[PDB]
Amino acid sequence: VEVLEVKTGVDSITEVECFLTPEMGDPDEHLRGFSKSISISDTFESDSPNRDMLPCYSVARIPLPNLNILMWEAVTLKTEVIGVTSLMNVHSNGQATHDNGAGKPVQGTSFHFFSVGGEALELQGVLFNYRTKYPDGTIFPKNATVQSQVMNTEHKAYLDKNKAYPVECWVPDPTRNENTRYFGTLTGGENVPPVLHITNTATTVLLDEFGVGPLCKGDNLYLSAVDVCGMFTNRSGSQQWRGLSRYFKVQLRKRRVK
Amino acid sequence: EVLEVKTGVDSITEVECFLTPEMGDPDEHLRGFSKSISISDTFESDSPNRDMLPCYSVARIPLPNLILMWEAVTLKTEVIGVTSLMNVHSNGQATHDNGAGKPVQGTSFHFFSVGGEALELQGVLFNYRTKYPDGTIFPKNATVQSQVMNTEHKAYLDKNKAYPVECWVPDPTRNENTRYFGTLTGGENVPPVLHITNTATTVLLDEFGVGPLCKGDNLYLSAVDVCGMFTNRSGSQQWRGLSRYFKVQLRKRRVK
Amino acid sequence: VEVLEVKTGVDSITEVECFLTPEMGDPDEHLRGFSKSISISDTFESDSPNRDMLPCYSVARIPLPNLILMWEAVTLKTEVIGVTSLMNVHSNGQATHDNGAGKPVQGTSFHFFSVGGEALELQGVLFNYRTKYPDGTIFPKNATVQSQVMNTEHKAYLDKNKAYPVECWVPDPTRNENTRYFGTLTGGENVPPVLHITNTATTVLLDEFGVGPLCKGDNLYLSAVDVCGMFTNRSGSQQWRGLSRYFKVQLRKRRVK
Amino acid sequence: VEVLEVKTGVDSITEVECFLTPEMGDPDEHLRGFSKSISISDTFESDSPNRDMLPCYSVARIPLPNLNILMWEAVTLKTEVIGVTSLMNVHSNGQATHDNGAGKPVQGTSFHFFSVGGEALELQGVLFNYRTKYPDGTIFPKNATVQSQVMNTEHKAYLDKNKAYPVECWVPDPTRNENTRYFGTLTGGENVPPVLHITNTATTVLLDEFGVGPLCKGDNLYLSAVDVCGMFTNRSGSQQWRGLSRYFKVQLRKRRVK
Amino acid sequence: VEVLEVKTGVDSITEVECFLTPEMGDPDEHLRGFSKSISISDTFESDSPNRDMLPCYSVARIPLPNLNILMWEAVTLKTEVIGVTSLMNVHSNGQATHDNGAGKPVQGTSFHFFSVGGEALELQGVLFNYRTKYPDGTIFPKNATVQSQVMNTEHKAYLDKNKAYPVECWVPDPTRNENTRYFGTLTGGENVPPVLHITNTATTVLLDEFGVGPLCKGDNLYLSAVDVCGMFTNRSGSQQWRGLSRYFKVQLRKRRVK
Ligand SMILES: CC(=O)N[C@H]1[C@H]([C@H](O)[C@H](O)CO)O[C@@](O)(C(=O)O)C[C@@H]1O
Ligand SMILES: CC(=O)N[C@H]1[C@H]([C@H](O)[C@H](O)CO)O[C@@](O)(C(=O)O)C[C@@H]1O
Ligand SMILES: CC(=O)N[C@H]1[C@H]([C@H](O)[C@H](O)CO)O[C@@](O)(C(=O)O)C[C@@H]1O
Ligand SMILES: [K+]
Ligand SMILES: [K+]
Ligand SMILES: [K+]
Repeated sequence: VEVLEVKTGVDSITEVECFLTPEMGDPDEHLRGFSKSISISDTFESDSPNRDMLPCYSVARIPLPNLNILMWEAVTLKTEVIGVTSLMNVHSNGQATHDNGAGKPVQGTSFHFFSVGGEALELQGVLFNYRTKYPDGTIFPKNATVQSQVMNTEHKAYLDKNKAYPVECWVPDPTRNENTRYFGTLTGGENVPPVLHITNTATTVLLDEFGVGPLCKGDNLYLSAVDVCGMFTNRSGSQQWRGLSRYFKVQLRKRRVK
Repeated sequence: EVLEVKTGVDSITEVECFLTPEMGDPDEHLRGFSKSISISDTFESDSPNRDMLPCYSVARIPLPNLILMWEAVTLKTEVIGVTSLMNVHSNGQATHDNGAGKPVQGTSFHFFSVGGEALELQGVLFNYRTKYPDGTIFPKNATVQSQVMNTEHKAYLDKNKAYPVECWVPDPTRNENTRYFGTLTGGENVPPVLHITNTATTVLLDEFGVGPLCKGDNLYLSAVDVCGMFTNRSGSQQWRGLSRYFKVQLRKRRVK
Repeated sequence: VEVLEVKTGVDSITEVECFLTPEMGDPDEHLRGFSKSISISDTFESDSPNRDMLPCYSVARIPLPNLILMWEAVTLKTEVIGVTSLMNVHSNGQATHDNGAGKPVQGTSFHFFSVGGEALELQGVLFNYRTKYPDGTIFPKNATVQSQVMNTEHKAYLDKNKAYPVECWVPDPTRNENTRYFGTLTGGENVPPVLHITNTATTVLLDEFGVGPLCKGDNLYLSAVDVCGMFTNRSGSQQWRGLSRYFKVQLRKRRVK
Repeated sequence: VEVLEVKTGVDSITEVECFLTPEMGDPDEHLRGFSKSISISDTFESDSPNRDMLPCYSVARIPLPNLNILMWEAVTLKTEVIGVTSLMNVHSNGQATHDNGAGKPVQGTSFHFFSVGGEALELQGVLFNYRTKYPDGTIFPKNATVQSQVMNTEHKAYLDKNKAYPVECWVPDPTRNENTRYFGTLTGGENVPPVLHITNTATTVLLDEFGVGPLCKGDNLYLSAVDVCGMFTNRSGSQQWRGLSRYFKVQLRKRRVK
Repeated sequence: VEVLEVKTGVDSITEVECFLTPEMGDPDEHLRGFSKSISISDTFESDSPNRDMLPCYSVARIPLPNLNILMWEAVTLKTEVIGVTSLMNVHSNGQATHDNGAGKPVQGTSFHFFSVGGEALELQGVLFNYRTKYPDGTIFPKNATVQSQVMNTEHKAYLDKNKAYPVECWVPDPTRNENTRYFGTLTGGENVPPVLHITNTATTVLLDEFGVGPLCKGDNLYLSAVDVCGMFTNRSGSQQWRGLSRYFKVQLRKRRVK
């Protein structure tokens, strides 16, 4: 792909705007945005998480206006987590911080992640415990060995399906993703406070050091996200992951390629 | 069609004010506080009383009567009364035997916006089965999808003491004519960190050099400043809020 | 006043250097820099703190060389003096755990300073409007429930030492055009003090038009609060601990009409 | 070396891309990336850690295209920790946060370190306790004295072997390392949260204040890392170090020297 | 003195490189870098710390090449705490974090300080408790009064001797020190985590707003430091300060003065 000039004229720019909903596991008809309560295996080899207990990566493939060689080039992103204030509900059968106190808020381990590319996000598998038995309906690292706990280059995938790729098994592959820009933060620890900023005044530029943004193959834009905000603690002490949706607004321009 | 800025004597004005918090005000002595928080016995029976729910604050400020429109260019803002949180002697729960009272701390939301029309809101519910109380304006026809995103839940922040903080956020798909800024810091032991200074200015211009344009010569200011919770001797906890200062500089802009 | 040109020449600059001591309550002859130990009221309505339990704003009015020309404050260097004293964890403190060192000063802090050409202007805000503030302090009068969020009756000048309780008053953002102020409240009973010292950091006091505070009557006003946190005694009782603040201000002569 | 001009043209640049795996101790065939459970000596004089309980520095010597005077000059680095999301496995034989709660995540003391150089990283030994008996198979400060607890200039070494130099005994020698760029952060304390950021948009420039990067002696590039993320607590309360792999991508150019 | 031009030519620059060891109290022949265990007086009045329980400021006076009017002007500083990874020894007579856990790492109150000057650092005394009895062998504020607890201007000194000036009763005097640059941070609290960064890529410029660095009177450079990293808790629960050495590299140039 030899990248040539940007087209100008009213015809030459478009914008994509949407929200990606979280895929936390949704253990029943009332619990969209939550996982199943977390249970702990008695040994590493008996770790066998249920599908509804595992947060997964969210992905949307967004069709763009048909171009054909011109390709749509992603230039800027505005993004934010939607519903941050819902975490102020400390009255809905939570565990009291102390006698007569309010409910404990969502807190603990979080992962906030987003990416914009001209093709599916490329993944590398890394396992906390290579003996974990991942459940039917998920897509997970296969032929796992003990080396999979640090780096096994067999574990390559594309984030090409929703509700499928568990967050804990997969990360962006830094050896690939030439045509994607990704950003993520893991903040670990059972008592970590969510710190969630919102504003409509912040923009991320998606251009690389050569002035080129992701180029959308087949006129498809790929957006991916994870927003595990922490865990909700019920009155009983049981804990569930809670996630939130992520807003994306991407500005694209037409670029000629050879 | 946004054209040139007017210059000269007549061409600039300034709005200054304070927005008071709306934390619930459970009796005649408790302005700035919510009712003590109670916890539902089950998830599906969540039913908070009105005076236990902090709400968004809003003020519509009339501007000098003027096509010209007032354009909001700069903002200075801060929380007013930060030091009041040093009152650790007013029947609080002692940190330990013979200790001082626990200060206000825990989950906070600090938010402000400036716009030329009402802030546009999107509803998101922690629990879609929460029964919100009479006197509040809340997401209607809630479904389980309301827990992550239900696009039916659209509203305007057009009334005080009405829109609960926990149900609503700025709608990022709208608000083209508003600039908003907010931070949620969650967790029961989070410390308030509150900065004051008269030397900091936020510029409200967009990337094209245009600020919010004030329709009908009105400026919209919105805020939430839930600072955390106060813990009483008994262990019961109430939200505590503070007022927010706004100073906005505006200039006359021609529009076609 | 029209602000005209800065005067130049050897004669045209001056410098003020001083320290402001903290006013934490000083409950006896050995406890300068500390408050009285904190007591908690039995009911919310009966809150009635003693004067020696209430830290106050510090202020100094500094006379400048006699001079229309006015002295214009241009820069500030400032820092908290005696930060290392907080390493004394061996003086009648409460042990962190069995056999452990004493708990250091920690918890709620307020660090504040201002430089102006007239007294700092204050606005009152009350945690609890039914608090009975003690004789010898200057506090918001005619308090109502609105005073818990905003009652514009409560206006004052920081014009006296050992008088204006920190917990009652903040800088009035609707005034103070001729002062620059800066403060941080860090609340919570376990927050760690984080105190930086250096002689290499300068704050510029000029506004967006390039004009600094202009000293009316050739007086410079400096104000400070440095409540570093609470010291916990062996018994568990807790006292506020404050420290002094250094100020160095550079000033220049400015013509006005 | 007198440093002269940079060569230009198609042939004048090369890139190195790889991952360094962590060397945390690997106490059995299922625990790659973990140390042995930590045990505590009764006294300073009886401190005698086993080899599998001691994380070590990772190092790779990467041969570069043969040049001969020209040398490869390292100019930029992209790096990130691989597998950050694996730390969201809070269901695999971990100690519950509280009754009925999720497993505690990896947390506590961490050391994140990386270096890029034109020769081996130079190390200086500093011991917490000079009377520690370091185990067979490790390379550790020899002839330790009480002065070794603060600075004993005898303890000089090169990071020239994997699985050998314990992290707790050695630091980069600030008095040397003119031909290396190193960066590290120790965050100590039993409850500190991991905060791990990932993105493919961040580059570190390796040039010094004269515009000169590490110069690769004998056409070898040396990459070194430690990423001790914290400790994993199992259900019994025992704690093990957990580490992760680090990705490196280094761009190099040819430089003439005299 | 009037500061005139900088000298140029290869003769005109010099460099000082050294390390300053910590002086934490060194309670016996095996505990270099540690204080004595910390004990607590029953009253303010009875506060009487042992010499070996009191960390002190470190100082080195470094002779420079003889000049004579020319003076050496200090222009840049690179500095680093040496041995940060030693704090990963959590297996040496430490108190377990919980049953079967690892040892508690060094944590709690820290003071990290350094200065570079052309004369001795000027100190001002401030006492936590003016009735504290400072021990024989230390140099402390004399004629203390209750005003010494906030500011007593009688308490002036020069940092002109090692193992002498206790950290807790002296600070840099901001009313003096025109010919020194100093930097320090106190982080207080019993559980605060050490956060220690190391790199050889960071330089501090020592020039003031007029482009003039410290001028070395009598061809002597003064380096001062404190690096109290926190406290080590042994198995009994007793606590000792732990310090580390600090590296300095200072670049100087010849300046003419009148
Ligand atoms: C948000 C919610 O629904 N919480 C409820 C949970 C979850 O439904 C399940 O744990 C999901 O797996 O179930 C409980 O029996 C429990 O574990 O204490 C009651 C609790 O009120
Ligand atoms: C600030 C305040 O008023 N605190 C009081 C509260 C609140 O009035 C209610 O909780 C409001 O809902 O009532 C108490 O009975 C309580 O809960 O312990 C006594 C306490 O002193
Ligand atoms: C630093 C100090 O002086 N501590 C003493 C305090 C204070 O003098 C008062 O609390 C001031 O109000 O008084 C005690 O009775 C206490 O409260 O435990 C004894 C303690 O030794
Ligand atoms: K690649
Ligand atoms: K839009
Ligand atoms: K060197």
